[PDB]
Amino acid sequence: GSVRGIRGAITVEEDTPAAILAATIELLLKMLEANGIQSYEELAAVIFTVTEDLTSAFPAEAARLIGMHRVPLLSAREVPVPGSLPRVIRVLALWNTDTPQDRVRHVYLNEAVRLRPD
Amino acid sequence: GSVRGIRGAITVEEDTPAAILAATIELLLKMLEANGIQSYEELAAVIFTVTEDLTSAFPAEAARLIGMHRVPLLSAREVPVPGSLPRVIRVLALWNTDTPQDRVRHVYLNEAVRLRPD
Amino acid sequence: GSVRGIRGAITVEEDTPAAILAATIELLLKMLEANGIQSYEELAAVIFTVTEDLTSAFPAEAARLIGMHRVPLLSAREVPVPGSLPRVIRVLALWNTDTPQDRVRHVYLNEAVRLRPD
Amino acid sequence: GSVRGIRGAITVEEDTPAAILAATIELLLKMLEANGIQSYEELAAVIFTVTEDLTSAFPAEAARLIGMHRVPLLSAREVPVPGSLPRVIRVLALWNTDTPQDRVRHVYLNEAVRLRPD
Amino acid sequence: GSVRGIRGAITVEEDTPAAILAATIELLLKMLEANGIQSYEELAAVIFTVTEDLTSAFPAEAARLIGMHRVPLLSAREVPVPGSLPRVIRVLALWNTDTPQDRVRHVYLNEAVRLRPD
Amino acid sequence: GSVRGIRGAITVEEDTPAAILAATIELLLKMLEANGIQSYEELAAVIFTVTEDLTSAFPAEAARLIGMHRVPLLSAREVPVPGSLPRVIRVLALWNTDTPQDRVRHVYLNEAVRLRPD
Amino acid sequence: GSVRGIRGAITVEEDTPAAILAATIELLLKMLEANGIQSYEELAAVIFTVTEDLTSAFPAEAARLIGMHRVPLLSAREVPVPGSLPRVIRVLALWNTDTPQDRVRHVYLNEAVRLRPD
Amino acid sequence: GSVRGIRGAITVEEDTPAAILAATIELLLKMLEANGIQSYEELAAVIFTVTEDLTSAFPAEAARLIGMHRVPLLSAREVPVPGSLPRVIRVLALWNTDTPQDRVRHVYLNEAVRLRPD
Amino acid sequence: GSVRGIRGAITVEEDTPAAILAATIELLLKMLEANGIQSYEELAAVIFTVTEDLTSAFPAEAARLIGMHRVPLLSAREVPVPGSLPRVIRVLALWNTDTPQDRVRHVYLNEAVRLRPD
Amino acid sequence: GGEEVVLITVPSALVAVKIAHALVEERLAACVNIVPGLTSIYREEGSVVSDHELLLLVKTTTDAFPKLKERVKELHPYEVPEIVALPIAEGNREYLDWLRENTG
Amino acid sequence: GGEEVVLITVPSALVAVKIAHALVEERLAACVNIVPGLTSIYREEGSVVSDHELLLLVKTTTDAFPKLKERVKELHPYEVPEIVALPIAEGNREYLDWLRENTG
Amino acid sequence: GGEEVVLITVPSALVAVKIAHALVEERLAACVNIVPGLTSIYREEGSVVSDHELLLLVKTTTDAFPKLKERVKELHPYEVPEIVALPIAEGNREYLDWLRENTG
Repeated sequence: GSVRGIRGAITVEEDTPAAILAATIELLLKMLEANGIQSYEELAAVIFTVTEDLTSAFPAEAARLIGMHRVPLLSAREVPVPGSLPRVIRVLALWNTDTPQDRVRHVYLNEAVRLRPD
Repeated sequence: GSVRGIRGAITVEEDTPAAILAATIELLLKMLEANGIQSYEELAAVIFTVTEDLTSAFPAEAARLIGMHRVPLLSAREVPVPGSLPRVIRVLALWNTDTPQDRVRHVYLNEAVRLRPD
Repeated sequence: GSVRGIRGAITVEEDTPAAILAATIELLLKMLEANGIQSYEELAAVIFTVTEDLTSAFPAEAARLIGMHRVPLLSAREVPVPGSLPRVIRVLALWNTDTPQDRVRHVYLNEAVRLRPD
Repeated sequence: GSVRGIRGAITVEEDTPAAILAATIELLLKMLEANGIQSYEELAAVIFTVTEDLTSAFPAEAARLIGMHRVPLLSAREVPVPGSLPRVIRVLALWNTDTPQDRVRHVYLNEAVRLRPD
Repeated sequence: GSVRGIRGAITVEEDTPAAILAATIELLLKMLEANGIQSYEELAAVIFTVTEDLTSAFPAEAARLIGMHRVPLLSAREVPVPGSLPRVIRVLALWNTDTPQDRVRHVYLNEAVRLRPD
Repeated sequence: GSVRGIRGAITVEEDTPAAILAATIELLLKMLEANGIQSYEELAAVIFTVTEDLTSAFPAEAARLIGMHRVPLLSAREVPVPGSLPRVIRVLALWNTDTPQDRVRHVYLNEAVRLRPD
Repeated sequence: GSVRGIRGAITVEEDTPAAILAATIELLLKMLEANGIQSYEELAAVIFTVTEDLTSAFPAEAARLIGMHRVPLLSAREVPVPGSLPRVIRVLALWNTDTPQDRVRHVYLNEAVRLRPD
Repeated sequence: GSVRGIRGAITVEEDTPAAILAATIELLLKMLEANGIQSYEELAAVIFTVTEDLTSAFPAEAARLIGMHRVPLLSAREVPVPGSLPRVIRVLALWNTDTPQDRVRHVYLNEAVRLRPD
Repeated sequence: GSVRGIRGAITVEEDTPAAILAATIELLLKMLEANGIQSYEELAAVIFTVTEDLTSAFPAEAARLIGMHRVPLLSAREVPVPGSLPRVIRVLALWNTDTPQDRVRHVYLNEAVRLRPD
Repeated sequence: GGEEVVLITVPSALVAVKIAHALVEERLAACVNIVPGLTSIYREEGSVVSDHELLLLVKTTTDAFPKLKERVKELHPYEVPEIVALPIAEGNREYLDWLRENTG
Repeated sequence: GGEEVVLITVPSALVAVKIAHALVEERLAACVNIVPGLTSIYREEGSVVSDHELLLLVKTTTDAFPKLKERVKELHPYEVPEIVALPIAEGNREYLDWLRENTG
Repeated sequence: GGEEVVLITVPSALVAVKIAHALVEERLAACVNIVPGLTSIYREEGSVVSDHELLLLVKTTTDAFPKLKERVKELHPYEVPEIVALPIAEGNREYLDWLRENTG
């Protein structure tokens, strides 16, 4: 096996802990479904980043609501480039798979679709 | 082999370079001991993050005091969620092992024990 | 195969989008050349970080100018330690190789050479 | 005759005096052409407003480059509602015409088209 | 016909978009009823101003909820004179009527009654 | 009849309520005298704007000291363009007259004369 | 011989290093020409001061472009009195001459002429 | 002859232009009287400095009220060391005399007496 | 005799009163030794300037620890040009000597050597 | 072909826009680029002085140049405007056809 | 000698860098200078409009120009890219030799 | 007429001013415009690298060019300064007369 990163992003409308957690769950589960991941045992790590305007909650907490208790979770704050899409939660997961790079699916939700690399 | 992240965290009482470096060493060595790592050759990379209140030193510098000269070291600043534990240094190491996900030990020191995922 | 991180850094003289993008390209291409990487298929992920004084552009955008369309790209903001080298772009790439840790070359450009771990 | 307001808006990419003046001219002339105004004698007044991020020049100055020397010109700063379109110059002209309200054309240029009342 | 301005004002208790929009509607409709205006065709323009403490919404948006789609709408921010009544929305409408100046009714609602010119 | 705007401006030396009110009176009366206005019945509305450095009083209050009780009065804050003339009070009056545009006189007092469109 | 100070001042339009250096050269050379100084050997010292709005360069650097390598150069920041002329570079040179006080010429350039003690 | 500096200082109770100018005059005249200076022809230059809390006027202006029209006058802002005496105006004059260093008198007025080097 | 300025500079690592005073003494004594000054009677004046980051003490106080009780001492704050050497204490002394300009030695200590005019 | 790039130096944004707009509007130019923020060192009278200035790059043709010179002199606040034309050796054919279509 | 300076006008930093990098990397240019912050007034369709733009100054040669034009058309997001070459009359000999060595 | 515009690329404001001042002061140029803020992508050794740079536009004449080249080489901190002259096809007559009066 090798390692492939999986990326995705979701936006929220407000900095409310419930919204952050709910959005984080939606994104994490969608990423895992897209790539057929039925177990968290395949994840080496997950890194979450957020924009400067979301400070009421940590997305990493949502990960433990869906059972990723043993997956290392790290988070960081993003660079505030003017003109960027506001209120964005981004996730990079490191997946221990044999899937080719071009067969890994990435997930962009809500307004994050505009930043999809297509 | 595959890749497993190793996590840990430590807190300090003040933003003093000596405290940061000393704490970083304690945490890194403890993580490596916990998982039986006798060589830095097994580490793909180490990512350090800190809270917004620790700016007097870079934890990555401590890593070179214990000889991790060839281990890629990256660092980033954490999201300032109100109510979070202050003065926290967190580390994610990426370990090139064949160890199962649930056999990787994580290390939480000082007041960081309250944030341990147990 | 296993995973080895590749590190490098470059500095710029001003926070101008063109300078950021140009510098990012120079650094990414130099890292890849140094390690003989002829394809982006070998990269699990790339993480970019920048100092607090570079906010006009995202280095990750440069990566798509050189064709890294399928490489997961994540970015974060660095810890503002006083006395640090200003205007620095740092990159950590995760490379799915069988190259020994001590055979991976790292790249430091412009004023970033002063922070090279030598 | 009666009075009908004429509205329009234009956006600029940066707060550069040349851009502001050039954009203001484009918008004013386009408004006048749209409504068939061949003389400034028909304008009772023109009111310009700008967003909080455009402070390098006064749009009213542009009006005198196109000869509106005798048209009363007033300007004001807009309410900074979060999420609003940035760098917007808006103009309200008061036209002494007999044109029905629904026969007055309004002009939205560049990114201001998204805020057109259609 | 000639032109007469119509003035009114309303206060709100909090900077909540719903409150702003609801208050704006109440005020606009009341102004129009007070003066017997059965059609928006008689309005040359409407200018809205708000105090510095109301930034969550634009009062002009409310105007389109009551159908003033063709009425030119402009808005601006008020001068923050200390001691002034907080959270105030003020409206000036320009009405193409033959009504004498002293027969035009003005509307002051909620706490704005204290600033009525009587 | 039709509508013609009347413009004028005056500067003050300090942000003292008495100075603002006194200056406002001087300017309003001078504008009305210049254009031969013997009655406030001819004014559709008056709009006052001030620079960012005058916050101790509202110019509109002065208008009621000279009896403009039935004239709609609106006020707004000006755009802080660097290099602009400080402490300026500007007035736009909308006059329901049959006077040609080029026969309407405008008034610039004190240091505001430097900004007269001549 | 005795000591006479020589004063002068110049303004710039923007805080651009090139403008500062160019302006500084113009002023220094003009001061020296005005007083017939053919050598820097006669200067005991030169003190430069600038207003609070010029921070992109040190005027003292310009002095070494015109060869004043051995002239002691000191610089300081000026008192920000409101209403003062913006973007001003002032120079005091101490000249070891036998020239009477009233035969020493002072130089004021660009907008600094308005502050000349005449 | 040679050059001797003359120092003195005075404090004021408030940042009022009249107080600054009056205090500056008192200090300058007292310094000159103390040292027997009957003419300004003997002064090479005068340097004024003020604390960070006096910004309403330039002490140098006072110098021209007492006739020092040909004396080069330079001014600068002082270092805000916590605990320092507030509202202090300090003057250094450079006097072209043959007076021994220990025969030059210095003047400290009002609360500045506490900082006299005795 | 004539007047020659003497310059020098020293840096400190932190804004600690003891460090400032100690550094100031080292620099002043070194300047005097370099130029053979055995007495303070030859100094017309000394002017100290510091960067914006040193506010815990006045360098002038150090001068009285080495006995310069009768030497006029003035101090000022430096212009904060970005990229400048931090924590710098600079001194200009005015020396009543017959020494040629090119025989006066200047002193640069610690990191200030990088700014020496050589 | 006769296509040219004219460099006009102007003292301020108002002048830069006023001229640039007039030349394009009147078809003396197809396109004008304004480059802000210049520092200008030049000889004036007996010495060397500095100024600010902006630079206009005007994409025009040689046959319209005589008209351009007169129009710029009328608008530009100097006794001696700085107007110089640099020739175009070659270029994108569609672009050059475009300049001619929009000039004159 | 045939050395030329090509002016290419681009809408954004991403385009400016993408093109500049491609031309140098592919040896269609030895050096590209990017001048940011332009204001562009030009005739479009039936009127005069403004845009932002950046300017690229490409130091190349005439023989590589045909290739440059095609490569720029492929990368530049316009129907009609603005690509014009101004000739070099003379220059630093070592520099000009350098441009030729690095171009083609 | 022989009037020319010389493009000189410099690494910093100190160099830009030092050269611009020297050329005008010494009458090797009548006017120098400094355009700040460039981004430079160029081939160096075996790869493509970037730098900052400023651009000087020097209004001079061909006969003074040989002197200019030598003076710039003396002041400019490079083995190979980038100095290229673009010809002036035509221009404001008074301006061109002025350049000649002030050059040489």
